Amino acid sequence: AAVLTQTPSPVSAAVGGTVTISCQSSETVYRGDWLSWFQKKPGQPPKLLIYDASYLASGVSSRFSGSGSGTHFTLTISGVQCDDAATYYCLGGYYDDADDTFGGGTEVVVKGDPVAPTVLIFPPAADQVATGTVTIVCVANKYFPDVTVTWEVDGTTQTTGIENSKTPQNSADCTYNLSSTLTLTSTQYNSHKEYTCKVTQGTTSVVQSFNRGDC
Amino acid sequence: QEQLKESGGRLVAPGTPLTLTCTVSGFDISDYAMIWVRQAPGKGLEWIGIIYGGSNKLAYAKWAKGRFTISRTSTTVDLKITSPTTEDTATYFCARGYGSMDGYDRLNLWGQGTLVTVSSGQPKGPSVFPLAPCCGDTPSSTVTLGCLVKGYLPEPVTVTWNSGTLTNGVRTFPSVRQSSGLYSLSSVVSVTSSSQPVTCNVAHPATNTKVDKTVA
Repeated sequence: AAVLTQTPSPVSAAVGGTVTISCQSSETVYRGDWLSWFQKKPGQPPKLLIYDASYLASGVSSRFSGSGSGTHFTLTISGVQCDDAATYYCLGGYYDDADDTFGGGTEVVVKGDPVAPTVLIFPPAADQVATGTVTIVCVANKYFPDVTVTWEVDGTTQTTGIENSKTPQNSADCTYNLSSTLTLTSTQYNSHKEYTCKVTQGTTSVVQSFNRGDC
Repeated sequence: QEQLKESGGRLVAPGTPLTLTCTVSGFDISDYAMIWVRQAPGKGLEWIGIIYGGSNKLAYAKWAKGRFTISRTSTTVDLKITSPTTEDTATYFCARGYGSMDGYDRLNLWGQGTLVTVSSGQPKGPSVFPLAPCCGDTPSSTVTLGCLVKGYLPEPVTVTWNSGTLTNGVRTFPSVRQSSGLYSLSSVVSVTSSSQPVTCNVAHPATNTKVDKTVA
């Protein structure tokens, strides 16, 4: 059973820098060189970067280069750009097509300048309350590196009803945006006054609040 | 112009067979090989199978074990999922490789993919709720508004602003699936306070839902 193992996710690379990730096959790929590399971004199809270990795909920047043979292969990205933030997949090709398999993927995180988020909070409008369930939405905009989000309701930390969702890095400045939602029943929601969202970035926190009954 | 386009992704209950289609244009399938691949949400890319346009050659991944059937017509190739399980929820992509006979390489042409959902739930269009800030004492010349698109199944929905004429800096977050089985996402946009109001346009093709919400 042919197994491909890639460099553990995530790999960090500084803007303008060089990063090399690797792919190791449990058996020889076809002719020692059938190994393709693909860039994959959410919402977009896979994109061939390298085929047969070291051939650059048409129209792909030469900042991408591949090397290796037999059972060990690398992809090197030089002059790293925010636009390179993606998960990279190797695809090993074998004598019997039925054995063909992707590695598990290596997510490359591109390190731009650090920025604290600006944080927004959105109370539920009247129409949601009427449904009996409400969602309070906190957004952290334009930030790097990663953050953690804490909800406090009337001074009490929330531990349930929270879901977070993060955009991919901005292809121009490497920043993320994040959505954090707290879901409660309308009567639970109406039993509290102060809703606070706290976004923490190491030693930095940005905190945003509203008081129900001021809107 | 050589192109691929996959269709047929939709919501099905487990056990209900489903057929996807990749329609080709600008080249002849007979001169190439065609490969199916998928990606489940959260998981990596996964090679499923291949059909050679020039021969009787066709192979499925060793793990398939009859889970998939691949076939062609003169301008399409198809992938049938014989007895879907929740594990087959994924986006499926079609790709062209060189080598028509036996032996393929260089997967440099891909479709946009089609989205399959396997679930015992019934389709459900989204509820759309406006997001507006509480607002403080020092008025701003700019404001960020949004729409919460909640409780739909299957993915995807699309969200535009002012029928497509408001796009600068929009943030639409990846969907999240709740323990209900339904999905939610939010989208926000920043605009000058003088340009309001601003309307989010939400569409959910799986139920042919189209909802506009003007945000105040």
